[PDB]
Amino acid sequence: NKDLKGLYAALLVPFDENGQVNEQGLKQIAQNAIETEELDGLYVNGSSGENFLLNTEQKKQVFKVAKEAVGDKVKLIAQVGSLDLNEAIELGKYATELGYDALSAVTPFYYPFTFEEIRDYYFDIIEATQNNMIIYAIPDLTGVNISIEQFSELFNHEKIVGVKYTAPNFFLLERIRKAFPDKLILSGFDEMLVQATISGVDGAIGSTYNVNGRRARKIFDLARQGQIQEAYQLQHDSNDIIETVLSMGIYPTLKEILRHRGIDAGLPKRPFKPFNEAHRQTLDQLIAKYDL
Amino acid sequence: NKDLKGLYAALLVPFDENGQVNEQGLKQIAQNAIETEELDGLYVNGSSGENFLLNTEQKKQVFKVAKEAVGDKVKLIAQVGSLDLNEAIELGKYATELGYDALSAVTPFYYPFTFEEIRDYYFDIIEATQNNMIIYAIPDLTGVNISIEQFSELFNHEKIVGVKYTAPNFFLLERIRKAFPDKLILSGFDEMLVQATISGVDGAIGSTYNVNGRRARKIFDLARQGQIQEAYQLQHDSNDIIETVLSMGIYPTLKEILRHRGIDAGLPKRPFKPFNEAHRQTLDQLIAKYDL
Amino acid sequence: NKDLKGLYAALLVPFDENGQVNEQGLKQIAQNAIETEELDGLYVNGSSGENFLLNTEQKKQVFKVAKEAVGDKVKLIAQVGSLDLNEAIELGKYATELGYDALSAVTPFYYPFTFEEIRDYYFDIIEATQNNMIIYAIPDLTGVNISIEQFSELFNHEKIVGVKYTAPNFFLLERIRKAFPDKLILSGFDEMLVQATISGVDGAIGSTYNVNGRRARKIFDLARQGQIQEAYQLQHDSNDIIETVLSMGIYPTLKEILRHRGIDAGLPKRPFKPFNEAHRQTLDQLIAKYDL
Amino acid sequence: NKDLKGLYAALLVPFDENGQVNEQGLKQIAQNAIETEELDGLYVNGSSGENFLLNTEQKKQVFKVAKEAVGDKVKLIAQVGSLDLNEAIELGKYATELGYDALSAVTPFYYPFTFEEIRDYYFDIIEATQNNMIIYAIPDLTGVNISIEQFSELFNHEKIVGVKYTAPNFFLLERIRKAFPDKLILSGFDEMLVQATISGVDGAIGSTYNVNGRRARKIFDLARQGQIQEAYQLQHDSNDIIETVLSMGIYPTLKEILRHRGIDAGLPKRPFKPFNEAHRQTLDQLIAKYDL
Repeated sequence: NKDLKGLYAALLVPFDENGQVNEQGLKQIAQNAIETEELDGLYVNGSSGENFLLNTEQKKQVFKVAKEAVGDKVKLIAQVGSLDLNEAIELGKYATELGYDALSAVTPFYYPFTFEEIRDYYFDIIEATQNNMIIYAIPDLTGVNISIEQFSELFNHEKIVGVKYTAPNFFLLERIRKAFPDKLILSGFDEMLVQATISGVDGAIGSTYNVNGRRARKIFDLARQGQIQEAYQLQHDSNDIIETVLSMGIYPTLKEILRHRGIDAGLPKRPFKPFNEAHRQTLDQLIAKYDL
Repeated sequence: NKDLKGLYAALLVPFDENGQVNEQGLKQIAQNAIETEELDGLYVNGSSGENFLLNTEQKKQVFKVAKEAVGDKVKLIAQVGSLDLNEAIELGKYATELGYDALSAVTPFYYPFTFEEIRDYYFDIIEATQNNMIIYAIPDLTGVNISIEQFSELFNHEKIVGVKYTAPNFFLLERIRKAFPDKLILSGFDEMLVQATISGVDGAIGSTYNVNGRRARKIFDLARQGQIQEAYQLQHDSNDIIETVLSMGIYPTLKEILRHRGIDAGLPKRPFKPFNEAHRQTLDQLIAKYDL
Repeated sequence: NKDLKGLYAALLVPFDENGQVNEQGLKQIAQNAIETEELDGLYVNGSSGENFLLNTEQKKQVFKVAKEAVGDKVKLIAQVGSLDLNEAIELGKYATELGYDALSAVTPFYYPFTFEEIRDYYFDIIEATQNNMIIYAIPDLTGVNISIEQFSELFNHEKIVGVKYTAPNFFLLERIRKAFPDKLILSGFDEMLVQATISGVDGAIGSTYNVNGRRARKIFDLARQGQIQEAYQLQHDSNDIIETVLSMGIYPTLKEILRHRGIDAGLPKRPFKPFNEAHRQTLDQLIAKYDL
Repeated sequence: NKDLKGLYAALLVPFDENGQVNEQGLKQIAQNAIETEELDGLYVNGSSGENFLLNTEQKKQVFKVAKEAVGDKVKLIAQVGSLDLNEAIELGKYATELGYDALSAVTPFYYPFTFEEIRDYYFDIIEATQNNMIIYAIPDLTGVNISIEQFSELFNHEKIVGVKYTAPNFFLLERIRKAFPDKLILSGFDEMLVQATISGVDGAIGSTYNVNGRRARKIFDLARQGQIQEAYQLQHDSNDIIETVLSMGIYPTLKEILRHRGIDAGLPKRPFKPFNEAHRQTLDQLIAKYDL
């Protein structure tokens, strides 16, 4: 189907005081990512969208608004993973009908599922939706680790087309790239983009690309073209930004940067707290220093 | 109302092949807990009830059925914690509306929430429900650790009446016990009941009490009367059982123990797979050994 | 052949500013644990003795001074474990020569040894020494965890008479006590002595019994006599002490309590820093409160 | 003085059946690293030298034999870190007098030293030796983590010239490179050399360069030349070798690969077990496939 390599924004969502989606701001955020940050597509309802704090209706809300906001050319991946498999299937079917290019699903978490149970969860969504599937691996949030041998068993499925690799190890990533030459690998750690690039990833998905998407493009392009010294310098600059927002509370902070541009970025969904104003001056300095 | 001390069944839920609640079997399980296992109350929609695999209306269904199933002598605690705080509030209101004696909520997880975000999560649920709140602490599933200092901040609130302590450390438990002499402490590791008891807990909530609740009672009572060696022998026995069902897959195995009694214990909710019949002979050996 | 049941001080060692052993003060510390604290034996060259900071000759020093300072009635376990197996065996022979009742050896650490390698380490020391051996398990320091099955393989060997169980898990402790009902279990966490005792340990080894040995005996004895309410109260008091000394830097602080008694308790060995005098006032208040 | 950038073999040590150094084989292994594998220097008595299994006499023996077996032009770094700070300084004194260009010291481990205790461990060794110091950061074995803030504190010292970075995190590596441009960074993860190179390290130290030195050099040079696709394929090849030796027990297996060359590579030091002959055919296939 539609080519899915490239650079994606992990779509952020604006909320009102009652934890309701602000659909107008969400549209602005979608359009900022594509038209301003010049990104290839959106990764919708991932963790950085505050997805797992939402109800099924709101997730459908987000899928709709993001879909309608961007042109046909834009690549869309739908994170549909949930602790409720029936919900996952319901969302997978919904997005698929909305015209999303692939589904993605976080590894089942909370409970100590066996690999067998984690495997058949992917298989059960694929069988129900019949859309392509991208493994969403994020061990730092889930405590779930996937080995090469387990990837082998997963990638043996034709409709499991790739992995959103949001794990820090570059030994594993190298192993995965070599063991699976013809599968899609999108890296998920923004602060290691340049290393992921030269380790041969096919693209990247990231929340910071909502505000830093054009440096990310440069990093990606330059490293592939051999201009690695310049790519690393821009990685230096991007890590200045990443380290700073991480210290302030990443989702509210990124959205506050987005607010600066005239976007109705709203609030985080409770129990996340709003941006702490004690960081405001340090934040304004950042936006100024890096033109954000 | 009722005071909350005593021994609780962490209520197991029977499902069918489509992950929908088996009301009839559920009611049966609730009654096994009170009549056969002679327990004091039910902990409903906890981790052991496969609660985090459920959707909102299913969780309401489990609350309603459980309450219909037991008489008014029975204590009922409603676990309503959720990554969606709005859902937590809605469930809390509903459970309080049904007459549940108290609410409980797991510590917000998945995301790396700050403690103050965790704190105000409980404070918000309490403000909206005006029912008592029991902190559900289970670090082995959430990765969240609560310190003594942080407990002090939680327990300062008058409607945070106690904690479901599903944590393995007996130094921290002792420290909590001493520091909050008038708060409710219910231990959560069935396999360390005798130690928890002699550490002054006010009772316990456990999934294995669904099939081993008479032994748990004697462990608790005998321990409190200084008949320690007999209590500990019973712990020896209970841990044979707990170890075995852990090794087999605890939720489906406990329910298969119940199915042996004539109860319609149904199936686990996927991605949990049914009991592996390969464990059958070893399960049967256990049931006959300890007369379960 | 000496029954090795009982309560032991983990012998602290006093150093001068050049990290040389103070034999005068070390004798004072040894005799304090036996005469003043009325303990059953000494555990010599364990972790709390800053053993893994010493060279071979210093270890032999300590072994010598401790054995000479106590009566023939006094029990003596010699920790000889070392990453250098040649050194472990040499200290093994030395200590046995002096007439230590048993040897004890930490699980090999730093390198990711296989259990087989760890196992054959214990067996080799036994071969070379022909003395009894107590397994020293302290997973919090070594990062090494022994399974119930691995213990079976260690306790199979005939000179492995027991385990210094310096780990917090009372499920595993219970399983070990049931599987190996003839074996010696000495518990190692001072702050859970009462839980350990009712879990059927045969004794305890503790650094804080150098200054709180009298309460330790009462907890142990009262618990084994079924007076668990009084036993647990004393554990409250003791955990006040143990928490305080932990917060201050346990080795230098325990030796500063000892200095209070008129013992030449010297300094820690660098890179440990001396007692921080910002803590003096709070340490005086603790000593005064519990009459240490 | 000497320009310490470049590629080093982390020198392997051959032992006999009694854990004693094979001096002849040791000279051969040294000469292999420099003349056959064409490396720039030796990192002597590091973890891979099985250093922490040695006594003080043995570590000196290894320092001397390695120095005299190689040329004046060969860069020599002596790892003198130890839990015994007195031993560290005695070895640092010994290695400086023999002519070693720099010292290197593992972070103090086992005991939970504060950072200040760690910081001044380095300062003390430096003071007593006056030689240049390279921080040895290897969290996988020590369990010690050094923050950027903490690194800045260490790098204030003029004699602390850099770090052997043996941690997997490329965010922190990038942050350290950015913050300390004029400090030496040698990476310690052989399987991630190509990512380390584009992250601007000054060189690398590795155990596997004893058998794969030429590929290492090529990766390093190619990646810096911008030829990153060719450098990455060599990393693929290199990680086939690294993965295999790791799966068979890396120190025994690396020296068996040397023994294939006609080197008296001897045995590992117990508690390490020799190479398992079950792996021989797989090892022979690796040797033939990569011409080792």
